[PDB]
Amino acid sequence: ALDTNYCFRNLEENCCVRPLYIDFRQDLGWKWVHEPKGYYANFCSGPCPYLRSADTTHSTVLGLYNTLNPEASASPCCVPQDLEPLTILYYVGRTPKVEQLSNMVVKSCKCS
Amino acid sequence: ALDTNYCFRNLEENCCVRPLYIDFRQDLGWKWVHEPKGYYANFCSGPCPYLRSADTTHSTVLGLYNTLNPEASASPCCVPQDLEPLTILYYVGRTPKVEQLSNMVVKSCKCS
Amino acid sequence: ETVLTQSPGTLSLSPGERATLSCRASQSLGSSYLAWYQQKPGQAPRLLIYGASSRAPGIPDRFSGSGSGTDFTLTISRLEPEDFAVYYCQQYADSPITFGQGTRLEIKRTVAAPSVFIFPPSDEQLKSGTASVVCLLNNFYPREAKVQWKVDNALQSGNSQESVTEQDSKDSTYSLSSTLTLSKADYEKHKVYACEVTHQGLSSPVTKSFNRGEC
Amino acid sequence: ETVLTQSPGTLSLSPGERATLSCRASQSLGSSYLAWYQQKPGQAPRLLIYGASSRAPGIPDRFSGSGSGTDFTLTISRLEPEDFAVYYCQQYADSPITFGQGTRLEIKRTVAAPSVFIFPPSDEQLKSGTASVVCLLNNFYPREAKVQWKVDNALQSGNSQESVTEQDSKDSTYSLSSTLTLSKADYEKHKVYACEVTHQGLSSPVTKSFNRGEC
Amino acid sequence: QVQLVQSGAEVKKPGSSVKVSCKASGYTFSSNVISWVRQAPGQGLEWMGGVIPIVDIANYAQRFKGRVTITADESTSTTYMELSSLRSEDTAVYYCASTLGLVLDAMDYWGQGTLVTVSSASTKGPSVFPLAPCSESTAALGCLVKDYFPEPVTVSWNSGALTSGVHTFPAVLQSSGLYSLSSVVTVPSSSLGTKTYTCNVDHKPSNTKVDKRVES
Amino acid sequence: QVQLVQSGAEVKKPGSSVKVSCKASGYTFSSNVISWVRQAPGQGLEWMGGVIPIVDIANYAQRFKGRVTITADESTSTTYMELSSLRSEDTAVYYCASTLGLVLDAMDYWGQGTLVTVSSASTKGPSVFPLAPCSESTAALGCLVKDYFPEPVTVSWNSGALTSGVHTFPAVLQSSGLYSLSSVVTVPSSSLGTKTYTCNVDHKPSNTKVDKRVES
Repeated sequence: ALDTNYCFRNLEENCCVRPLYIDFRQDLGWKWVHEPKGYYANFCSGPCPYLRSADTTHSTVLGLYNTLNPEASASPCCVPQDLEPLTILYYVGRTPKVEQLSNMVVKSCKCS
Repeated sequence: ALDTNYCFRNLEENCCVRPLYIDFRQDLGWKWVHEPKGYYANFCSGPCPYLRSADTTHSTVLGLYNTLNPEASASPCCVPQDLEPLTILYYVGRTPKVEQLSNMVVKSCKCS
Repeated sequence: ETVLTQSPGTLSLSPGERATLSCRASQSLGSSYLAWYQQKPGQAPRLLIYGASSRAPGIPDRFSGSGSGTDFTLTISRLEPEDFAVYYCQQYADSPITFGQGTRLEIKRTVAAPSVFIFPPSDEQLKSGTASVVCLLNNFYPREAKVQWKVDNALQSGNSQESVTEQDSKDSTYSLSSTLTLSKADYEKHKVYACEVTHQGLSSPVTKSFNRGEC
Repeated sequence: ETVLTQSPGTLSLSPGERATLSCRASQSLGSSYLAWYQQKPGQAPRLLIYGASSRAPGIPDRFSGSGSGTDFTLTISRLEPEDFAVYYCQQYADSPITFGQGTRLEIKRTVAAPSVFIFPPSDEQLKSGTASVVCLLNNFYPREAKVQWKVDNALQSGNSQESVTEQDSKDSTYSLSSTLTLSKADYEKHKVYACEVTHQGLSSPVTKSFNRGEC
Repeated sequence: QVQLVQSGAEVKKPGSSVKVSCKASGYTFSSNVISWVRQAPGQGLEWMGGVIPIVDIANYAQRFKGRVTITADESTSTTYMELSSLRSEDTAVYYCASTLGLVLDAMDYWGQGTLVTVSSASTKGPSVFPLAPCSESTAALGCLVKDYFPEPVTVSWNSGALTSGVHTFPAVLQSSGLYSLSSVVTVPSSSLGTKTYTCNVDHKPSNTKVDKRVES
Repeated sequence: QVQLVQSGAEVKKPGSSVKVSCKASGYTFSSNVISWVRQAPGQGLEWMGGVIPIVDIANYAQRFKGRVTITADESTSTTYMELSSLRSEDTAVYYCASTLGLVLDAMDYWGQGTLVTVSSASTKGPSVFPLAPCSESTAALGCLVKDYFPEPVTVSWNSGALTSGVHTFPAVLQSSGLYSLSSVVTVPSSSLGTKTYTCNVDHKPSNTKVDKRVES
């Protein structure tokens, strides 16, 4: 388990959740959102050594493999295992609309 | 849609499914399987430029983002999307057992 | 749901004059939720003003909007030629977005007489079932003409498809194409045929007719 | 569901001698499906042979297996001191895995009469609740022994909590410790007590005894 | 600068469904909500609905609350407006435009348009008929294209020569379900043995070419 | 030199669930199959079952099918055997060894073991008592540790200054649910009352270390 509760609380060198703030206007040009002005949809990065939160048997077997054949270029990558929504507030004309965007924020990570 | 049916018929440079044969003993040290002697579990490799098989909205945002700020080092990764099972044959004492290991082979890939 | 009603339906003015279009909303709009677009024949709408009085990029100075609540007005101070077209108001204060029935701003020019020309069905069409009788009106103004054929001196019944061209660019008049499309049926039945056309020219309705003959 | 049978249950010999520990399986096990283990007091069994005659890495050449079907035999050629422990044969040709009943490999030596001793129910023990009487054989061989107590020529082997110790290292003898746990209910009402014994290394049996007295 | 390129015109059978598309020049597709507005022949604009990119949440005008569908595909960097249960009335020009910023704003960038014609027709036409009239001074010669379908038709004269006097009319739909227009051309009586009365009519859809001559 | 380390020993009440573990020190875990063998006190070896790594396919033994749950874990490189609804017979030393390769092989790498005690009793004891004689030369006396729990009990003499003749015996379980072992040692009558003989007993579970001597 490599989530906010652990990744943030430490200084992990390998696969972990990394904080990142994205401003709707400034970083996506989305001039349609009203609030927030942005959000913390993080990302993942860092090496995936043998047996590090392997996603599937595959992610495991490829793990052991790349461990012995470093120059074969098949090291499982670090990708979001958990994503959470992000309530937003945008206006449709002159009416408040409070919807919930899905798979917007990375809450934890794995080596797939 | 980056599947065998496509990544294998074109010499792709970006994210795509790469072929890989894993011999059970020589590569994994599993002196416990009878047949097969190995199998084609594949892997994924290669850059994930904006607009390239986005697993989620996040992957899209993280793609559209990392493009304008490669310096942050948050480019989404290439990871298995659809995985098929591999049946095997192993012996318990002398009784033969044919079981199907799940999530063992990669058929399609996405950028997460 | 929210209806915008522009006026006048048609605004004919001379190049240089000040054009003043209006738009009235069934409900109040804020100070920044109305818009103005111009549409040139056969073209996508061009954005002119948003909110109100807020000129869209690249739009000339002579285009000024104004208003709030329910009454908004678009005003073209010095009318250039590439200003005479169709103008719609759009509101976006309450879904759904809604436009106006439009407003036609066209060139006002000296009245002109319509060069009428009757046409007899072709031999290549008459030896067949149908018979298309054409009647022209070359160049006139303000295209405010009403037409009615005469089947052996008699008003017509739902048999008149007549399209009209756009105000020409070299001369600024209109051309009409009134057509009485009737087959050989009632054709070889009567003999008198005319293309009466009453136009604003002081009670002088002309009517070029023809008997059924060739050259 | 597949039982093995090693023999003898106990094999006693002197260093240098050849030990031949055999195991006869219920059903056949072909070949290369039966292992041989060793187990010194307080340790995890160590592998010697698998299948048969194929000895695990780092195992003295004296250790060799052999056999097939339902008759495998472990053979130790020049028995060493550190080679006296318990041995089991394990089969893995048919789930569940099963083991032999084991085989003790105790070192043989001259006969030894048991130095029978007795203890009185301690005062501090006779205090809370009631005490137990302790008998004690010191060094004998070959552990062949049975020990019945005595209460004025009476006891029913209903408190025969005797336990033997592991063969000594310096010498090679056993030591039994039979306890006789009773209560004041039947203690304070009898006088003569004795640890009647009989080790078949004695030309005659013996019976240390005592009447509850003091220092 | 942002460019919008919609698919080409389309002819459809009632009851079927058409899927028009808008091409966005990448650097602004992900940051612009897109609306779709259609325009019927000689009628006003109708906002049909719209959609926000990436998040893929679209809203439609109640009028089409159940048969229109606007979606986006960032990969193809285009947005599809699929309208089903096609009616004859659905025949019109479907424009696609990007809003200034909000879900419901003014629109500054549009497409070329897309003519979606719903007809129970087969590509059949055109029937070119030469017609002439008759102290006159001046008269006109009317070359009349009659029945044809669909409606993307060009009519140059003399292989592209006689440009003045020409009055290529607006093709009206006939009860027969097909269009008809006319290329009348006023000319000085001084033109008789001129030898060039060519009336080129290019019906684009069907492989058709026509050139007539007017007289008498 | 490949190691397997199990978890500390545990004591639990009947009808409960114990969770013993095994540590494949480092790297050779996947390439290996882990079986579980348990040895009942003074008894033989029972084959609990086995499990295969990465894939997690366990093949238990009928005798335990339904209560034992051997599962490995690579994120921690350790496999955990789990037996619930424990009878008194379940009490024994649980070993964890790796097989030579096949699912049912001759394991060559064993763990240290884990003492699982199943019984109705509480952490208590012990009741230490001395053992006196009262004649002839070279007589022997001893000590005694009674009614304790659990089994772990080391008994030395004079802080270990005595080993010759010392005979620490095998505990026993009476109908009282508590353990009790005897301890003796032979000594010369000449050294009676002159040198001191202490019974340094130890009990790891409950914090307890008792002493005692001899005289008669």
